[PDB]
Amino acid sequence: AFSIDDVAKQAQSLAGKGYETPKSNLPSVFRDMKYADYQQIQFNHDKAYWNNLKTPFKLEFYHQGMYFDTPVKINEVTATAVKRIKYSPDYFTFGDLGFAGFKVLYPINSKDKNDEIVSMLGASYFRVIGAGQVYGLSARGLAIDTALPSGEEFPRFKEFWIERPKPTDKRLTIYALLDSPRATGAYKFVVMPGRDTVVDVQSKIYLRDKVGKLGVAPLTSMFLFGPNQPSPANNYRPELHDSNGLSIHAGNGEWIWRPLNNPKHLAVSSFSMENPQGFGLLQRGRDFSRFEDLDDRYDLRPSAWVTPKGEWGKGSVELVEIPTNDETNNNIVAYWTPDQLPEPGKEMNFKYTITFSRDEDKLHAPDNAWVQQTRRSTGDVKQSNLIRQPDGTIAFVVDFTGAEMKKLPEDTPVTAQTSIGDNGEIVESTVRYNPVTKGWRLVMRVKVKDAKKTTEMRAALVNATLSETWSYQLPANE
Amino acid sequence: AFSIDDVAKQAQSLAGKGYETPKSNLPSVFRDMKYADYQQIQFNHDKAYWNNLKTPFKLEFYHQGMYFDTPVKINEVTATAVKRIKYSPDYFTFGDLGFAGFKVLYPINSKDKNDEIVSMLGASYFRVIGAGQVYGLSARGLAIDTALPSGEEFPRFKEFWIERPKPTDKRLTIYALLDSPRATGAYKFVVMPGRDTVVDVQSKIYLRDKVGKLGVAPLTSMFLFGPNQPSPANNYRPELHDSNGLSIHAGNGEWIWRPLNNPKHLAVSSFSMENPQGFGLLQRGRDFSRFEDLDDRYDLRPSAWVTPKGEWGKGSVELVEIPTNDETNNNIVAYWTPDQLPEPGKEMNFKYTITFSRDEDKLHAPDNAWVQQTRRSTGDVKQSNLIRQPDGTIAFVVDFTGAEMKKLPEDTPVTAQTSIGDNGEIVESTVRYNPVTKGWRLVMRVKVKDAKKTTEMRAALVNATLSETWSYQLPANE
Ligand SMILES: OC[C@H]1O[C@@H](O[C@H]2[C@H](O[C@H]3[C@H](O[C@H]4[C@H](O[C@H]5[C@H](O[C@H]6[C@H](O[C@H]7[C@H](O[C@H]8[C@H](O[C@H]9[C@H](O[C@H]%10[C@H](O[C@H]%11[C@H](O[C@H]%12[C@H](O[C@H]%13[C@H](O[C@H]%14[C@H](O[C@H]%15[C@H](O[C@@H]%16[C@@H](O)[C@H](O)[C@@H](CO)O[C@H]%16O)O[C@H](CO)[C@@H](O)[C@@H]%15O)O[C@H](CO)[C@@H](O)[C@@H]%14O)O[C@H](CO)[C@@H](O)[C@@H]%13O)O[C@H](CO)[C@@H](O)[C@@H]%12O)O[C@H](CO)[C@@H](O)[C@@H]%11O)O[C@H](CO)[C@@H](O)[C@@H]%10O)O[C@H](CO)[C@@H](O)[C@@H]9O)O[C@H](CO)[C@@H](O)[C@@H]8O)O[C@H](CO)[C@@H](O)[C@@H]7O)O[C@H](CO)[C@@H](O)[C@@H]6O)O[C@H](CO)[C@@H](O)[C@@H]5O)O[C@H](CO)[C@@H](O)[C@@H]4O)O[C@H](CO)[C@@H](O)[C@@H]3O)O[C@H](CO)[C@@H](O)[C@@H]2O)[C@H](O)[C@@H](O)[C@@H]1O
Ligand SMILES: OC[C@H]1O[C@@H](O[C@H]2[C@H](O[C@H]3[C@H](O[C@H]4[C@H](O[C@H]5[C@H](O[C@H]6[C@H](O[C@H]7[C@H](O[C@H]8[C@H](O[C@H]9[C@H](O[C@H]%10[C@H](O[C@H]%11[C@H](O[C@H]%12[C@H](O[C@H]%13[C@H](O[C@H]%14[C@H](O[C@H]%15[C@H](O[C@@H]%16[C@@H](O)[C@H](O)[C@@H](CO)O[C@H]%16O)O[C@H](CO)[C@@H](O)[C@@H]%15O)O[C@H](CO)[C@@H](O)[C@@H]%14O)O[C@H](CO)[C@@H](O)[C@@H]%13O)O[C@H](CO)[C@@H](O)[C@@H]%12O)O[C@H](CO)[C@@H](O)[C@@H]%11O)O[C@H](CO)[C@@H](O)[C@@H]%10O)O[C@H](CO)[C@@H](O)[C@@H]9O)O[C@H](CO)[C@@H](O)[C@@H]8O)O[C@H](CO)[C@@H](O)[C@@H]7O)O[C@H](CO)[C@@H](O)[C@@H]6O)O[C@H](CO)[C@@H](O)[C@@H]5O)O[C@H](CO)[C@@H](O)[C@@H]4O)O[C@H](CO)[C@@H](O)[C@@H]3O)O[C@H](CO)[C@@H](O)[C@@H]2O)[C@H](O)[C@@H](O)[C@@H]1O
Repeated sequence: AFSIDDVAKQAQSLAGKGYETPKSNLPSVFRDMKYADYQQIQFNHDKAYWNNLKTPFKLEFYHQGMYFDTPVKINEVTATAVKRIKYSPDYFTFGDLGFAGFKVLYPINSKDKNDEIVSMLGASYFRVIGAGQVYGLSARGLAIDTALPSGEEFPRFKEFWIERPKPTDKRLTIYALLDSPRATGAYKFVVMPGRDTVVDVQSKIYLRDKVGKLGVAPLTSMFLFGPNQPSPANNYRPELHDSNGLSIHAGNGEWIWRPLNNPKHLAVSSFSMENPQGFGLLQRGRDFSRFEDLDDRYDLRPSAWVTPKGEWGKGSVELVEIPTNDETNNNIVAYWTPDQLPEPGKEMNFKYTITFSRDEDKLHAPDNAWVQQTRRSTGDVKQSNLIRQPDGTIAFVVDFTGAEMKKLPEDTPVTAQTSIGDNGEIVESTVRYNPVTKGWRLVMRVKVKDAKKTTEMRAALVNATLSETWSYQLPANE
Repeated sequence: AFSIDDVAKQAQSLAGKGYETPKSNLPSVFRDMKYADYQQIQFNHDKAYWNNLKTPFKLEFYHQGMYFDTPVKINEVTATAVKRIKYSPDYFTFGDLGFAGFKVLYPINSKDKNDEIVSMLGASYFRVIGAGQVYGLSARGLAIDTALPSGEEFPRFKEFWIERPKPTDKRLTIYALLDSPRATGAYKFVVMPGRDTVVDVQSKIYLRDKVGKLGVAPLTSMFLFGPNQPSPANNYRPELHDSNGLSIHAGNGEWIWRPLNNPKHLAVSSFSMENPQGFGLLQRGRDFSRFEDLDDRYDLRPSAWVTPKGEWGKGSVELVEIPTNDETNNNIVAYWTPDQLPEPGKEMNFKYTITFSRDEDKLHAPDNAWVQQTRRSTGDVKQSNLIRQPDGTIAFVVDFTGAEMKKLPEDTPVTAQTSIGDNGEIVESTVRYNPVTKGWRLVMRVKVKDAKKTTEMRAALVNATLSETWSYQLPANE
């Protein structure tokens, strides 16, 4: 009955007309709120949608506040009707504005507890979690001109339709209409809560005008510090980040792992390929000892893996790393950016799944080893007297692990194929067996010729390829 | 037949005569050796003592080299004889000097592998390990004038007698004669290899002249950096130390835990008491993730716990912390120093056990919680906008755990009784439940008034005492 086509015709139609700028009529008392103040507004769980039905799903809504200062329209779809969900203040306690966004609840952790699984709130952003997870990185519907000096353009999901589920349904269907100065689109999301929460996405996109850069299936995260770039000041937390790497499964079948930085200057990195097999911002390594944060539980925050359905043609998986002095800034972005876009008006179809998981092993081929961690260190040489003498190099300790690598005999003759750009020199490239992890450790020591330039390096473990490619960048002014 | 009395009469007799300075006739080629060079000398395992007997014990010997440049005499005791073990170069390959010291082998880890359990080498030092352990901290027979500006005096074990074991014996008996400018002594060690290796010690000590300070049952270790005092430079190792705290079981029954520092200036700390119940340099926290060192395995290095037999009267358990830029210096010392020593010639009896273990829980009363770790951090206040704003305080995150604490209901109302010296002010003293550890976490934030003075603080968890006392010192110029 109702389908993506219904929403695509609105999108098609919006693309053919001048963009209408949303206008805020939000009172100052709400717009001026900071996060802590925004908490004063809570939803009345007695008024949650589907409270009268035998579904484990429920729908709750956000009030406008902070920079969430334009309304979105929300519709329920039934077998027989599309019904606007009417706004009311009586959905909230505060101790015709319109909803800011919505969330979905489901007993994903405990049978008699309705826990959040999806949050759609801000622009075209959503956050998703599976069982035992805590909200971390975000996804968007679309990105336009991300990292361009001209200024990024942020689409919004301005309207939603949410199908009322049947009592036995284990998935939830959501449609969204996207509008942005130079683009519109129609989105069908099928959400499947589980150990992982999986989101099936179909999109239909239309430019209203030409753009510098489109970013398809965007992910947005945060990296403040980690063992590859330790906290400049003492912190009880060894690490702080919603993600620690970009994993790519290339067109050509190579696995690439780019550990994240919090750089001094904006860094955009393009992995140019044809027909990407997948990409994800991953949180690899979940021992609580790596984080020690009892409030935000970064150890419990998901990885997100994007899997295209079909051939996305020629473009790049692009990473954006933004300087931040704190964790409140989303300083990591990843997307697919097509090399060539169509003329305005012409429809682009993108189909993909997003998997939100804490099983990074499952987000990787079992016959291909992967980097558990990248530890930076002062490069040294142990003297005859056992004193470790610094020699001016930087050292990277890169531990590989894997479902198949953890199985290999200790005596397996593993070596490293490495490379470095011109601003750097590899002094040492050693591989040894790690009997604690059943994996293999690479130690790479490098001299930087000019600290004021970027240095890029690559490494993989081979017998005679066993591992993904560690693709590391050492930011200028590090 | 043979007993400690045999050795005590030699000791008694040496104390009544002028001290004879040992003389080195070691060739330059050996004295000039650094550790790596000293390795060139290996013992011929075919010539190990007791190779002709049905004992799991074996005895091997060290060649002189480095600063091990005076001989020690070694004797075997049998039922019928004391026999000098004759020196020979044919005990070694090099690819009448006399032995430098000896080691004991035993199948403590694997049934057909003779692994080291005891090393007696250098002055009056020995190192001991149980099953699955790697050599770490040391013990001595005695310490004299440790940390005194006049200069420490180092006794040596100049002669040893080692009882030949019966085939079924699970212990080994060793006697040693101690000589030092101003003191002599006789030592019986009974070594019991196990999961822990336990050393039963009887000593008889005689001063040849008055001394500034005697140190009974000394332990010697090393602390380079840890989470309470993180590596000033990037290191892949989160921590590096053979020990991370002094545990005291006081005369009065209090448990005290003093986390170690690598200070900028010599720090001596005295815990004055009567009838100490025990003390030990402990390595608390053995996840490999804390160390990451595959060469030296600090995670596998023992704790040593000293248990007096009898009442040692009035004195102090004393800790000495020495500045070091590297791990090769033994910059941690602990001992019992009597308040009052007898006149020279008069015999002092000290009986005690040393337990070398990796079960720190077993080195502590089950009804008393203990500090798993002390993490230093920049003190901050989270703002309304979730940004953590530094306020100029230093924060200590102190996690408690325990066989009984891990059992307590989460809702148990645990609070902290704390205190600080005059150079400091406690701004925050918070206790929360740690659901990952089943323990409780203390966060203490303090302002230092003068960074150029030492600051001391104490804290314990109480219901209405649950924990040992965390006795922390913040070194001047930290
Ligand atoms: O019944 C029974 C019982 O119960 C109980 O209880 C219980 C429970 O239960 C319950 C349940 O619960 C649940 C839970 O809950 C919880 C909660 O939760 C929640 C959550 O919260 C959280 C939070 O979150 C938050 C967030 O955060 C985040 C973030 O991120 C984010 C973001 O934000 C941001 C932003 O963004 C934006 C964007 O941006 C972009 C950009 O752009 C920009 C630009 O930029 C540029 C640059 O520039 C720069 C700037 O910016 C700056 O400013 C400067 C200065 O500095 O700098 C510079 O540089 O530049 C560059 C170069 O040049 C460029 O390129 C760029 O562009 O800028 C501009 C300016 O100029 C601007 O404007 C713009 O914007 O860009 C970039 C690039 O591209 C990118 O990347 C970015 O992105 O933008 C856009 C457009 O516009 C927008 O839209 C956005 O917004 O930004 C800012 C700045 O800008 C910042 O600030 C921020 O931050 O956002 C987004 C969107 O929205 C998102 O997505 C994201 O996420 O951050 C971080 C990262 O970084 C992360 O990490 C975080 O997380 O945030 C937001 C806002 O604010 C909010 O909204 C939220 O909220 O978080 C925290 C922390 O972490 C945590 O803690 C929390 O938690 O949330 C959610 C939502 O999301 C909700 O839903 C939830 O609810 O919480 C609470 C506390 O509070 C608690 O309490 C609770 O619990 O949960 C769980 C899970 O987890 C579950 O499971 C559960 O279930 O619930 C239910 C329902 O309700 C009920 O029923 C129940 O009850 O449970 C539990 C468990 O189990 C238990 O325990 C309990 O017990 C009770 O009590 C009783 O009674 C009962 O009985
Ligand atoms: O058969 C089958 C198969 O097998 C195979 O193989 C296998 C195997 O098997 C086998 C077995 O094996 C085994 C193993 O083995 C191994 C080995 O092992 C070994 C070991 O080694 C190790 C090492 O060790 C070493 C050591 O080290 C250590 C150290 O410590 C020590 C010490 O040292 C030090 C010194 O000390 C001294 C003292 O000092 C004191 C002081 O005083 C001083 C003064 O001071 C002052 C100050 O001042 C300062 C100065 O000093 C400076 O200089 C400056 C400048 O800077 O500064 C300043 O400041 O001041 C202050 C304030 O003012 C004051 O207070 C002070 O006083 O000064 C002066 C000057 O002026 C001076 O003079 C003086 O001295 O004081 C303080 C205070 O009180 C104190 O504390 C201190 O103490 O002093 C004294 C008197 O004089 C002396 O005596 C001493 O010496 O010092 C120096 C400086 O001074 C330094 O440098 C040094 O370092 O020492 C002591 C004594 O001796 C001891 O006790 C200790 O320990 O260090 C650290 C700490 O720190 C530690 O940690 C370490 O450890 O060292 C030594 C010397 O050098 C040597 O001797 C040794 O050796 O270590 C390393 C590292 O860690 C390691 O790595 C190694 O390992 O050793 C042992 C012995 O001990 C032996 O025995 C053994 O053997 O190793 C190798 C490698 O190499 C390997 O390879 C092997 O493996 O083991 C295990 C266990 O672990 C076992 O289990 C096993 O069994 O064996 C058998 C038999 O042989 C056979 O049979 C078999 O075969 O097994 C394995 C496992 O299972 C496997 O894997 C394999 O495979 C094969 O191959 C095949 O073929 C076959 O088939």
